Amino acid sequence: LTTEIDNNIEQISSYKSEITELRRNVQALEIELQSQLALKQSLEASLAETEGRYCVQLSQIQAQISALEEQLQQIRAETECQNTEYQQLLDIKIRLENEIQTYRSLLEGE
Amino acid sequence: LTTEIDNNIEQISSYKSEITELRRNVQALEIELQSQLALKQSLEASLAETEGRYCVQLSQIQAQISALEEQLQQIRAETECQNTEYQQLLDIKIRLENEIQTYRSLLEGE
Amino acid sequence: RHGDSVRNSKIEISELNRVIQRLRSEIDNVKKQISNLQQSISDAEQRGENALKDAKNKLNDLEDALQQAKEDLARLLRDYQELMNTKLALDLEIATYRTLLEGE
Amino acid sequence: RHGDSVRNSKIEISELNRVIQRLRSEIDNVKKQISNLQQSISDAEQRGENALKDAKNKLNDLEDALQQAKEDLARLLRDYQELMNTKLALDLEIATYRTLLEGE
Repeated sequence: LTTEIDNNIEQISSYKSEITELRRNVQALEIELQSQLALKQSLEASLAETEGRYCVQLSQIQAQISALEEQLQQIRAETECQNTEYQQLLDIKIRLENEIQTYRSLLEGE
Repeated sequence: LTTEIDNNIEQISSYKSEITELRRNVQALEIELQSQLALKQSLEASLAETEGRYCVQLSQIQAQISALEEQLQQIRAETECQNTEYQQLLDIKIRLENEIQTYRSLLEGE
Repeated sequence: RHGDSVRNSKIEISELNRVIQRLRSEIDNVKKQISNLQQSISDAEQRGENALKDAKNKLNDLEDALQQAKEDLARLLRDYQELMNTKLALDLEIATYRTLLEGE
Repeated sequence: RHGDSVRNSKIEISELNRVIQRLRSEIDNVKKQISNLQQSISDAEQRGENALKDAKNKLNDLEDALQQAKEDLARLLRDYQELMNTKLALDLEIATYRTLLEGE
């Protein structure tokens, strides 16, 4: 019927009202993900920045502790080496003590 | 003289022409450094990014070579350990050979 | 014309209902991928932090163990120089005694 | 008025000649500080690069030294299983011979 056709046209107009709300919310939907992807890349950039920031902070100080451990070990062997030199002289000092102790006893015995 | 005063005013106007060129090139100068400082911070950011990028690339693979060196050393000791087990059985195999070699000689002598 | 237009409007919803629900399944994935990433941020951020102070107190405990060992050596050298200048004085004892027996 | 204005214009150049030449001494410093930084970029960029491939071929040379050692073991186990199944056969030789002397 003619009225039914014009009714169908009214439906098509209603759809012209709907589909416009459709096609567009997709545009509002499509931008919503643009916002997420724009955010994601910025996070994995801060990630690579933090991980990169700490890793180098470790590498740079772990090089100072190593240069300290070497510099430490360097004198720890020098102390021992000088610990000997201290004993060598001590061996002579106390040996110089027994001589004047008994050089005495004989000029005494005299 | 009046003419000399008005002349001085003309000079002041000339200065009003000059000083304006002055005060402003400073504004064009001040922005020029804003451009440099804006650039500098971005470089020392890329720097900290590269150094951070490589350092972690080293740390992450230097962990794989280590896990390889361990996994390698793990079987290198297993090969030797199985090298023995191979010799033990071999010692018995050739020992099983002298018996049937001389078990033969006697059933032969029979 | 008509039927084609009736048809022209239902292709716009049929295809759309597929695209938008595949994109809604994607909007959910992305915002899930950042949660996976935000956790990865907090982890490596928290991790490196404790791993950092572990080297801070290390270096601190160690750089203090050196300052003690540094002066401990300088101490022994003041001790070594001390009993050294006594020893020399003792080399002058046997000396003056060695001259006595020359004089008898 | 006048003299004050004659004076008002020469303070604008006296002070300016100081600020702009201190800023020109600064514009030169900044663009020097980036040259110092750009060199630091190229260095660490070039450095890490060769230091990277040094570990790439390392791992490569090493992960190849493993694949050889990996099959070298599996080879010995095929060798070990071989002379093992001969040995068992030899345990059946003395066996059948041990039964002979029972039968005399």
